[PDB]
Amino acid sequence: KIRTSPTFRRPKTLRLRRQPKYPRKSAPRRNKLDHYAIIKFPLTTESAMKKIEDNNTLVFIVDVKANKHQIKQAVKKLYDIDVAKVNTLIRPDGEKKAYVRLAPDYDALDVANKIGII
Amino acid sequence: VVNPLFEKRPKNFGIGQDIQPKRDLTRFVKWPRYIRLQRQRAILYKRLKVPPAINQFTQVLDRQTATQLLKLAHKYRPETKQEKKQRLLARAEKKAAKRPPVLRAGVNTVTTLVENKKAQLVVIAHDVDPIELVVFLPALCRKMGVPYCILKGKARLGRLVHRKTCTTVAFTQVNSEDKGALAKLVEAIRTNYNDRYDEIRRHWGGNVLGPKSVARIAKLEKAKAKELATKLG
Amino acid sequence: VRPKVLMRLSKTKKHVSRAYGGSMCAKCVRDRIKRAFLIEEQKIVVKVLKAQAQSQK
Amino acid sequence: GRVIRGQRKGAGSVFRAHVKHRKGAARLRAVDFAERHGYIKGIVKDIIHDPGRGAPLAKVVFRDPYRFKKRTELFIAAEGIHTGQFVYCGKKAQLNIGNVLPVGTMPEGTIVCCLEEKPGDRGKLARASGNYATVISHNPETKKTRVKLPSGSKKVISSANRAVVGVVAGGGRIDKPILKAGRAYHKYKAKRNCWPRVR
Amino acid sequence: GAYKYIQELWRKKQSDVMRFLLRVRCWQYRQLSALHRAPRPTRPDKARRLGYKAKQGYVIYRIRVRRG
RNA sequence: GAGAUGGGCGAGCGCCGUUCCGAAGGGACGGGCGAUGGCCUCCGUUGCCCUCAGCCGAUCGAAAGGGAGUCGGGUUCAGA
RNA sequence: UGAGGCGGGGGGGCGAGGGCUCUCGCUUCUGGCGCCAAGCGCCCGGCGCCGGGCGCGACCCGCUCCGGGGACAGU
Repeated sequence: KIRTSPTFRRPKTLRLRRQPKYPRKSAPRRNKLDHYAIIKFPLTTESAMKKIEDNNTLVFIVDVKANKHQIKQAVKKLYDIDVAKVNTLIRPDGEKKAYVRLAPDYDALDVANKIGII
Repeated sequence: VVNPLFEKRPKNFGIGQDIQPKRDLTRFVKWPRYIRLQRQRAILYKRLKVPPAINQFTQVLDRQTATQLLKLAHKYRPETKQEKKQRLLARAEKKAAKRPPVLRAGVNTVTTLVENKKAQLVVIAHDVDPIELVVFLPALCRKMGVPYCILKGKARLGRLVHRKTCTTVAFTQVNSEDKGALAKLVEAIRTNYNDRYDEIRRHWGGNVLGPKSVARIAKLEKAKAKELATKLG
Repeated sequence: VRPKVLMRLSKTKKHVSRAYGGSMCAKCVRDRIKRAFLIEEQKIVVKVLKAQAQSQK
Repeated sequence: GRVIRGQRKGAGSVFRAHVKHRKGAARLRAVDFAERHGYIKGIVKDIIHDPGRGAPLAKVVFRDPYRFKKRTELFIAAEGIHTGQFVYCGKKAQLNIGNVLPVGTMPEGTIVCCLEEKPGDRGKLARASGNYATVISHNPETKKTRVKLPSGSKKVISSANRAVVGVVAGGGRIDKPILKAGRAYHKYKAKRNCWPRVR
Repeated sequence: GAYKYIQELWRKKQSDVMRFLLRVRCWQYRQLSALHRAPRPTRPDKARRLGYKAKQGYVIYRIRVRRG
């Protein structure tokens, strides 16, 4: 052994893995953002109906803290219809509005009657 | 026989000719702060005039006799933690159906049996950090006529008694077969530590200049001795 | 083109087939070749003049 | 009852130096093995103009003697330097304009610039436009050396510390009068907020 | 025991031994940080006289104060 | 320009300072060894020993600076 | 300063007259290239073949990293 570098760097020491003797939390907190706390209600707007007839998209009032990914799979689970693209915004009053464009092999009207809105 | 493509290509390590190889640099390393301090505090023990009470631990016991000292003491180790409970089950049957001499560790127990002059040989360790814990001792074993010596290493001293370290170890009593085995150690030690006292009280360690300076005085001490050596002839 | 565009282009759009191509102009390459040969031969000419130095001294 | 102007200049934050476009620290090349024993060859890559500094700077490129890497220093251009010209640095370096070498090797009456005033401090003395220093006397013993300075005072400096031969470029900068306050406004704008001086 | 000696030894802070040992520590302590933990106490005599006992949980911090 | 750590100061809340009194890298390559996964093939995972490393100052700082890549037509009472 | 060749001691090379004192440890004509060992020696591991290690190359010895101050600045 000799010194080649004229400097002294600290050697790498064996840093173990965290192995606690007891979990700090006894219970894993359940996800409060499940599928039903993520879609509050659809829209019954004279514009949203125009959005349903023409563009084949549904309009929901989703929670303020949902990704487009999460909204896509939520609808995909609650109404069994595949989603082509989601567009979201935040209304001035505060709640987040979502335009769920359905897949073209699906119909927005006959699924709007599946959930009552017309 | 040999492939004539094998050609020796030297690298001319001149000034600015080729790049220097990875030569050893263990002399110019910017050491950490704790190592840098760890050494230049040892230079201070070879620079400043060390007073005789602290210098007297640089002089130590020689090796070949120290192997006898520990081996003699290796039977006089006190009973371990494991032998202690085994020495309390023997008493546990003698009710249900003398202690030999041992070593003495710890300064606060050794001095209490040096003032009573019970020891035969008090061994110390040269490398105790707050040296104040010892420095009185060699001047006091000499006073009350107890043969002392200085062994290099409180660690190997703290190996007899199973601890991390120990400062002093005393021989209160011994067995009869090792009685004369001790006597040959006492005389060889007393003739170097106890009777050699007045020389030790006036031995100031240190006052040494560095090898980069004693070579600098000498280069002017040989040059000055070059002039007056051919002036008369 | 702008620097990040260079990911899009292929290799041959970004360099020219020559030693030091795409980095050095050809004129300062033949100059570099002419140099790096003449300096070495000047080393060999002096290496046999130094060989004819201590043959005497 | 008020803190005068010359008192406010030490606090800074308005009188601080404007160093946004300054190129760098115009220094020498640090002391090492080659500089002490031999000489080291360097190319003058190009010559540049440092804002605020009346002298021009020079980008000298050396080949590092320990790692496969080219090192670049910013020198203070001695007058007469041109790009591509080789600069040699060290004790064994030859004596010709634009070359650093310790003063103890240079002879008497040599005209040097970018002089060091402590061995291994990368030049501090006589580094303004057109200012040189003369090495008057030597002293082999004690390694000392008398050097007159651009103010006229002679300083006894060690002989190990080095300097680059020649006068600093940009000399004669002060002959041309400033004609208008605009020119003087533009000069001090590149250096620091000091210029319009109320009596 | 020995603690009485070290006690009476530390009262001789102008003797050659102590004036050596104090000028070394004062150099050694000065080359450190202003607050760092000493492993074992510099004065085991004064320590126990102030309530220190060698047992797990007793800690000692050596610190320097800019005098004046 | 702002601002932590180290350090320094400070009765103190805290301040100074920004590379300067610092063991300041948790990475890459190659090699060796045991181990798993899918046709444990071959690759990937993983440890340890060995190997090389300049990094240079945490971080913040622009809806006019730097910054890859969308345009054309149609549509609304109000958005493109 | 990326704390990179410090002080010694041995070594060869250039001289006046085989030791000692001395110079030297290899680079100046040019806007080129330069790293991650060549080579030699001593061992070992895999069916003549394929894969490894230590050392010389790159001298040895040391106590402040080299320099400049310094019991004075300074506090």
